[PDB]
Amino acid sequence: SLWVDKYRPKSLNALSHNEELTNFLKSLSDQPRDLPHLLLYGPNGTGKKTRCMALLESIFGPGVYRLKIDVRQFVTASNRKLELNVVSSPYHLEITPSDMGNNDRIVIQELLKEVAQMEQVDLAHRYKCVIINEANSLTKDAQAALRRTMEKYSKNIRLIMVCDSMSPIIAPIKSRCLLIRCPAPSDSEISTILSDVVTNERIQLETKDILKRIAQASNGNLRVSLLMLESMALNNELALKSSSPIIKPDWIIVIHKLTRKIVKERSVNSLIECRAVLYDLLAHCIPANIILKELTFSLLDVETLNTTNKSSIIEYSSVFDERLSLGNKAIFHLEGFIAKVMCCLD
Amino acid sequence: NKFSASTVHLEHITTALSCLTPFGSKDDVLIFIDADGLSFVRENNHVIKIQLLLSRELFMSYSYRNETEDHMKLCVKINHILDSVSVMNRNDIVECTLSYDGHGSPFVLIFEDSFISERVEYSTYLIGLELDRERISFEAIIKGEALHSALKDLKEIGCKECYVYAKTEANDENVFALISKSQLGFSKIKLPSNRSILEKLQVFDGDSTTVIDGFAVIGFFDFTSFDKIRKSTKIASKVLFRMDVHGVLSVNILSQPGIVIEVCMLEKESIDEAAQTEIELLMET
Amino acid sequence: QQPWVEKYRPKNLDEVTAQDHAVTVLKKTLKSANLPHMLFYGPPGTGKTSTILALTKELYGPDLMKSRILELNASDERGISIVREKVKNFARLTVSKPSKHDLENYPCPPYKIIILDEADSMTADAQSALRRTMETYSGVTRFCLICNYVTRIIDPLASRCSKFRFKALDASNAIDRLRFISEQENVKCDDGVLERILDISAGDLRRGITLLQSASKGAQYLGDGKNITSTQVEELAGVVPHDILIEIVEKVKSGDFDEIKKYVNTFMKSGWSAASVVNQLHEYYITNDNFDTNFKNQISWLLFTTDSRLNNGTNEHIQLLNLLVKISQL
Amino acid sequence: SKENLPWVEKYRPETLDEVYGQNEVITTVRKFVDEGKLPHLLFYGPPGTGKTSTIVALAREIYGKNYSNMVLELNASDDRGIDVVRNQIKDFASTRQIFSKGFKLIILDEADAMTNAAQNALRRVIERYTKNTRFCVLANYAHKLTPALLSRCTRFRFQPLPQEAIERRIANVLVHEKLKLSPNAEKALIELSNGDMRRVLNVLQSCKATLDNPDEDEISDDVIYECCGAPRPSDLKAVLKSILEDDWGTAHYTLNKVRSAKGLALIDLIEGIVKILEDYELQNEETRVHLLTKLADIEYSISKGGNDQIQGSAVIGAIKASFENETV
Amino acid sequence: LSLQLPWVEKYRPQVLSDIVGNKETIDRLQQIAKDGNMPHMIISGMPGIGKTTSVHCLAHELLGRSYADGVLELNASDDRGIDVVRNQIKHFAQKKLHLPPGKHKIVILDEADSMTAGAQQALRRTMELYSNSTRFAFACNQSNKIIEPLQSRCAILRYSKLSDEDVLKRLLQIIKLEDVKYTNDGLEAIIFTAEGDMRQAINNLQSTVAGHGLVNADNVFKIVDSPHPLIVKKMLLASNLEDSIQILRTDLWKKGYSSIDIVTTSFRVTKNLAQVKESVRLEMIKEIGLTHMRILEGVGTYLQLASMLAKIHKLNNKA
Amino acid sequence: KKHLKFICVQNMKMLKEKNKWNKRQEVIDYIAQETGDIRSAITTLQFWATSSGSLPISTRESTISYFHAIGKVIHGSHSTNNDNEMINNLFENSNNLLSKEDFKLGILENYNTFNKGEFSISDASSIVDCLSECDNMNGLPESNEYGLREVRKTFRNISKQGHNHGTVYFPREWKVRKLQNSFKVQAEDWLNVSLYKYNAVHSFRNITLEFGYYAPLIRKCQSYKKIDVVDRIGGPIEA
DNA sequence: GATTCGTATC
Ligand SMILES: Nc1ncnc2c1ncn2[C@@H]1O[C@H](COP(=O)(O)OP(=O)(O)OP(O)(O)=S)[C@@H](O)[C@H]1O
Ligand SMILES: Nc1ncnc2c1ncn2[C@@H]1O[C@H](COP(=O)(O)OP(=O)(O)OP(O)(O)=S)[C@@H](O)[C@H]1O
Ligand SMILES: Nc1ncnc2c1ncn2[C@@H]1O[C@H](COP(=O)(O)OP(=O)(O)OP(O)(O)=S)[C@@H](O)[C@H]1O
Ligand SMILES: Nc1ncnc2c1ncn2[C@@H]1O[C@H](COP(=O)(O)OP(=O)(O)O)[C@@H](O)[C@H]1O
Ligand SMILES: [Mg+2]
Ligand SMILES: [Mg+2]
Ligand SMILES: [Mg+2]
Repeated sequence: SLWVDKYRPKSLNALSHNEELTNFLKSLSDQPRDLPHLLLYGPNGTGKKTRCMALLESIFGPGVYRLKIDVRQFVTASNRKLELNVVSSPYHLEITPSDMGNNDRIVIQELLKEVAQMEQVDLAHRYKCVIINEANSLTKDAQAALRRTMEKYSKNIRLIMVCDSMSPIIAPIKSRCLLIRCPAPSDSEISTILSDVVTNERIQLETKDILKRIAQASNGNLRVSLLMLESMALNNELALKSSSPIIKPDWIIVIHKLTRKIVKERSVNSLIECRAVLYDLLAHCIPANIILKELTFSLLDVETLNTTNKSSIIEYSSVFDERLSLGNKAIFHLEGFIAKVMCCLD
Repeated sequence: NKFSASTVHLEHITTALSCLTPFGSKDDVLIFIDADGLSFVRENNHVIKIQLLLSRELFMSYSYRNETEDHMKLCVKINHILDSVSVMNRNDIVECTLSYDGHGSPFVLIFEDSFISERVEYSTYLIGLELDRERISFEAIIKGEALHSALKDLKEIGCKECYVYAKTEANDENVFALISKSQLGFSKIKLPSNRSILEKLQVFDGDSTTVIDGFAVIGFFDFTSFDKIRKSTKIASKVLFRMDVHGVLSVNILSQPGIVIEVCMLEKESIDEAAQTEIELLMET
Repeated sequence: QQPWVEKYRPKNLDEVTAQDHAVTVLKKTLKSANLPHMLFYGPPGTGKTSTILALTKELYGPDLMKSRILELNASDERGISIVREKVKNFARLTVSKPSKHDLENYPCPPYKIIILDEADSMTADAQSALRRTMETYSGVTRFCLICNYVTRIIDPLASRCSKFRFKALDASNAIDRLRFISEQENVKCDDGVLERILDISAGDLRRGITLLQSASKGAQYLGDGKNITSTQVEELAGVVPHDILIEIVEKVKSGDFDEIKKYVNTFMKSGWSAASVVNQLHEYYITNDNFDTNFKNQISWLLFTTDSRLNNGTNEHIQLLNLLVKISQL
Repeated sequence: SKENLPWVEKYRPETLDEVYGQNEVITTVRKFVDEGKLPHLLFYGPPGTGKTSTIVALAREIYGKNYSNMVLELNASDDRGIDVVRNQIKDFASTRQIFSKGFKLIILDEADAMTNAAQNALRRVIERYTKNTRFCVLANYAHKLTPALLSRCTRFRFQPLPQEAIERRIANVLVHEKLKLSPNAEKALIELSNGDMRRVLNVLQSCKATLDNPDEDEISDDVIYECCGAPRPSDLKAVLKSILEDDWGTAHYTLNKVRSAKGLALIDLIEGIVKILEDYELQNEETRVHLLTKLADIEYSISKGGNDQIQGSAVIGAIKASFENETV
Repeated sequence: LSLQLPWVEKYRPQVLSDIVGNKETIDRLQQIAKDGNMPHMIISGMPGIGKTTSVHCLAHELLGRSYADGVLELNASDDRGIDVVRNQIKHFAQKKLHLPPGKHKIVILDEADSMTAGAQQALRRTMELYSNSTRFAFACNQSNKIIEPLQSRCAILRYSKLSDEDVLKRLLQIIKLEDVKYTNDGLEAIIFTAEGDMRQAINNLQSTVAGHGLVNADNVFKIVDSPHPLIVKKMLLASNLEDSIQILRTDLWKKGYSSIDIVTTSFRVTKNLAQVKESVRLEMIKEIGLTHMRILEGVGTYLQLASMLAKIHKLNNKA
Repeated sequence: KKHLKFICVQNMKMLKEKNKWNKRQEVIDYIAQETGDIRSAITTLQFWATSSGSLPISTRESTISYFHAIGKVIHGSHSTNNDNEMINNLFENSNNLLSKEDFKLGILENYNTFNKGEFSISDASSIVDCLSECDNMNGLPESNEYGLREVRKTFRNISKQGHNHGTVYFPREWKVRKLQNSFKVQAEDWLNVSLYKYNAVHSFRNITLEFGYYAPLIRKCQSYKKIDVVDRIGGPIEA
């Protein structure tokens, strides 16, 4: 197993990076009966899902981690077959409605209204939680069913949905949930976690600075930092030195190369080459929102650009991110952003 | 109970409710209730109306313990009844009891097999084509089997539109024919003058008093509407025709007190009357 | 037992607070029998579902209710076909008879109510279908449409339905209800709290009740037996501390792009909500006496644009950085 | 049981003499009835202006008793696809008339909800069976009607109700319900109606419900605004004066205080300020462009929801900024 | 309640000599009537300019006493699926009917623009197999909706919009045959509001006669409304913003016109609008599209329309 | 032209009878230029010959192809110096082709074929900006009209003589969709392997971001020091 | 509609 999963804290006492959030979770889990609906929001990779699973273990005891996966079939208006995977353990349910596209409304209706009405009497009645990963990916139609589903059937079901940047979450849903903020760990805590991992894994470490380098390069991403740690562990024969290169994902390198090309050569042919690169990126299912975000924040790291160019770049990035939110085809807005940048740089 | 009626011959209710089947299969059926009996009136497109009556002597028990209103009117969905009364008979008394407890109460249909009582309650919903009896253009009395065969042939052919011929003669050579207009075109289906099939055919000249000979009566009917009477003719013994001047065709079916069926039909406007001349010339030829 | 929002939901029209206009009209309708077609609209958590459920109960009682009410919400299909068949069939239905107990104890008006909650999620085709169904059966059936955005209701339906706007529940409106809930659940609050709760929860009593419940759970888990302070309330309500906001303002004041970029990177690593920090920046800048009218006009438009862009489910980091950079050049 | 109905479908006109406002349409249709010739009508106008009432009253006047079997009425609540038009409408307008004689009527309420295929089929039914059947097409949006369908129909436009028609209907309702109404309340009701009678009847019903004793107490403009939840004209004038003249802090404070005094919405204030400013004589012309564009953007954003304080300060800033060109 | 045919159908021409407008096309149709060698033809144009009447008059003048079983008029109101086409059309074309020497059967297909494509392919087969005995006459509003394989076999006749002189002449004929009192300005107003439509002109004249009697400008304009596309064009071309706003308000908003109708008419007017630069025209189209989106999402107030006019004036006034 | 001349020289008597033989050549040239349909040309010629008046010669209108419409939008149309009327006729006659997302994709893919990409970057930015704005109108007719008009105006203001244009191509979007489908299949396989082998549930976004690169790297290092999925998800990236 | 290459003809 990966080091992200091998050393996942299985208890509320095993979480050792936020503490105050752990105290709040313990306050919530002291009396599970009056548990409200929760909304965990924070940067990607901080550990929100681990906190949800730790809270569930605190409430329902060990056994929430025995996940059974089954495929359940759906039917749309046009009568096509859709197969959603429902990672189901006892005492709780996991659903990723974003596995289907705009067709997640039928899931949020059928699958969730099925369990909301179905009680859990076995003379004693318990409430079974339901976890909704990536609550942002719901299409404002699943959320509209969600709000009344959880308002009226609160006696039998509890909703714990995880997300980052909960702005695309509608006001009725946000008003119906307890907002739990999960901040990202500081570099010291990431380095401490990596130190514990390497100690339990018998990796030879030259100096502790190469863990602070991993923490800084991951930008507060525990999973990303642990994956980097395992990568350089298995690419250096389990002996890491300060000469060991900081390794970054291929698409990040491609975006940085695209930034270099955009800054260097600014012509229509350069625009066409950038379009080819963007199409290659989209062929790897990298969402266009994060493509634009990484492109913007790599173009703002170039030192040859003055303040006027950077301000223009950030303004165009905001405009075209709003356009991308309301759009249907990503390539139009990505190409428009790149063209505007290449027209403003010169 | 405001109205209660029990019977053991559920075959009457089955055949009766099948007599409304040629009409809308998914719609509402209007039911009158009165001491004389209850009737199932159905209407389609404001152009045709069936009216099937079950008299009080049909039921072994018929109470109508109400006096505030002469009749009780309730409207229910037809296929709720059709889906529910699919009991496959039994063999068990299978006694059927019809109940109604005034406004705001469901129409109840109780079926008892001497142990099992599958009681079904039907939700009631929120709530014309009569010929003027003083004026009848023609009146014919035919046997049921001949008419059933005529409609069966007319359906075999398709018959996009149909015509009715009625011309009595001085020598009592009464002629009654069903002229169609289909893929083949004009097909003349004339019923015989024999008293075995046609027992009476009088064609009037208005006011339904003067028996005038040598003149013909033409009725241009849409065949989709004329087909609604076909299933009723299957159980009929004698079928009575009565067409007025306002273009209303009334069919008087009685399966001999048995059941009585009242089918009233509105007749097409006959945009072009050249076809009328064509039909009469086809007849005299 | 239950979350305080569902535990303290109003059961009768007397418990519904601060919406006196609609509630008096409905209470007067109780003794009459000419209830119109109602359009309930207002901000989230203002007491619309509570009002309709309380009225329906007061009308029919627990028994007749199951037979004289049809509720459709966004969790069930409400297409054009469904509106044309199921709603029309229920409107066509005759009024079920009351019992003796219902006739004596409850008013039992001679009609049925169709409640269409989350009506803003219905397409214009379904509402066009509903037009004549509402009209031609107005003597046997009453329609209630509940939504947050009236503009999603087509003009014909808005004309047919009587409009009942639900006001936002500020501190003054809902302070008594929050005090009632706090006292009955034995909540020890410092003075100033229960007003900060309603100021943070702008026009939302559900959010205020959940905030109070979470603060109570924390203060009970502590076991320390001390009151709840405003600082705790702001902490678990997602409000950015004043010191972080002051640092943001001071880094904006020295309009260096790289400093602002680095600070925004760390701040968005801290996991805050961009809408909340944008709101706090609005309060700080628009209420400050250190800025002139021109700066305030420009900052108001910039904040409006940023809020509108954030409402579209955009990237919080990019929007916040662009807003702060624009402020730095004002 | 007409006392068990909402005021809107309790004062629905039963005769053509009770349809106020549309003098010309009513006179022309009465002349059509008297002369015995009725063309294929098309009633078009805003909602709640008297289209369905007029057509039903006209059909009742033409067929006093045969109305059940002489008029086929269809609306958006009934399926009206290609098959319905082909079968039901054609078979109704293809058969001879009931009783002695006449022409059959086919009323199509809300015909803009019909598909183009249904209208294309309907056009030849209209042109072919016109000898004994006449059509009435009721529509709020004429762009959803095929140009051929508009061609083969006689167009009658229902204007929004003028002041006099609403005043007469209000007087009738007040006499019927033994209600009183102050002249200022009458003006407030006229302005909030915006040419709709359903709005007037709904507001009046809510005003009767608001009153403690509707047999003695009158209805003033205060009751009108309290029940309908709208800003008083004085409040709108005060907010606009604070925005235009006073500084930023006091303008924001005045806006918030006025809003919180009666729980007013910002969209109502926006519409009131726009109505007030439309009478303003601007001298820079760019003052109007900026006002209209900015306020339309703010209204759209409000319609999508969001931060109320941000939107209110945006309104104040948009107004003050635009009026900077006025002095230029 | 009584018996009186409307003037539109009471005065529908029965002979080709009574049809006004496209003189060359009607003369050609008369030639076809006299010689009798009618080709497959497609008739297209605006509504109400004498397309159906021309087809039916040609059929009557070509078939005479054999019209009863010589034409097969199928229309949109009738079912015209692939099976209907196959069965009915094939059986009609296979019907051997003796006609005059230079005569053929005629298959009138009115509203052929609303026919399914597979039915058009079946029509292709029938057209190319039974052409020696029967001929096809398509009546349509736009010839694009008829597939190219069918237009290949037809002689395309395009009916132009009726000129004011032809409609005036037909109006005068109907007037001097119905005995209505009129004024020259009244007939001018009827012509102006008809906008090249004969059916609309007849309907408006009959409405004015029924409602007020004498047909002058005042009665016509008090019963009929000036074409709102012209008002939309007037408001879009206004010099200053105040005049455009006033026109919009007092001529479209107070008159009871839907905002969606105003926006759609504005788009249609902008598409066909000279004396404006291409950049200005496309900018106006963009602003109209944005306002149309706002109307479609529910924000259909007068403020949105005023803002659209303000943006249009910004773009066209260099403001 | 040759075949219409043959039909005329076989109908000289009638053609000479109606004195139309002194005009037949110009009408034959006009018919030949108007259509590329032999049957329609002969039908129109027969209609003109058998007639006795000044009827205009009208032939069936032939549809405009995909690349034909793209070229008409980019480079304009000969004999029509009015962009407005050309775009109007393009929309009336070929609205089925113009009202699609594929047409905007084709414009985006082929606007760089004007003078082999040798034009100002400001014009390209304007074109792509207008296309992105049109993408925010959800298939309204105004969106397509505005986009095509803006593209045509932009290319008209920069068009001069001496231009050597390229060759247009169909958009590669379907290739990207097939690649995304292959990625979805590979990610589903990796997730399936990633549960029964070791209990772990990972979201698809993480698979696209990190687990599509780092997990295959780990498995390849494990492969070298030795799990079904050893190669990178979606294949390697290039440039 | 554009480019390129190849024909055919005048
Ligand atoms: N006026 C009020 N009086 C009392 N409780 C209220 C009031 N308004 C809201 N609440 C409380 O708010 C919670 C939910 O309010 P609801 O009225 O059911 O929801 P809502 O107003 O429909 O908001 P939506 O559905 O998201 S638009 C319940 O706990 C209610 O007790
Ligand atoms: N001219 C009028 N005179 C009197 N009451 C009117 C008039 N117009 C409307 N009303 C009132 O408005 C109510 C509903 O208006 P209707 O005319 O039935 O609806 P409508 O005019 O068809 O508008 P739409 O298009 O159907 S939303 C009626 O019951 C009357 O009370
Ligand atoms: N040129 C004309 N001369 C005389 N009457 C005409 C003329 N054009 C139309 N009409 C009148 O218009 C009515 C019939 O018009 P039609 O020819 O049926 O319309 P159309 O041209 O078929 O348009 P569409 O596409 O069928 S709506 C009759 O009342 C005719 O008198
Ligand atoms: N307190 C902690 N101690 C050790 N590891 C942690 C802690 N919190 C999170 N992690 C690690 O972070 C990894 C990814 O976190 P995850 O829960 O996936 O974040 P998210 O919920 O944002 O997806 C997990 O594999 C887990 O092992
Ligand atoms: Mg609700
Ligand atoms: Mg209506
Ligand atoms: Mg026609």
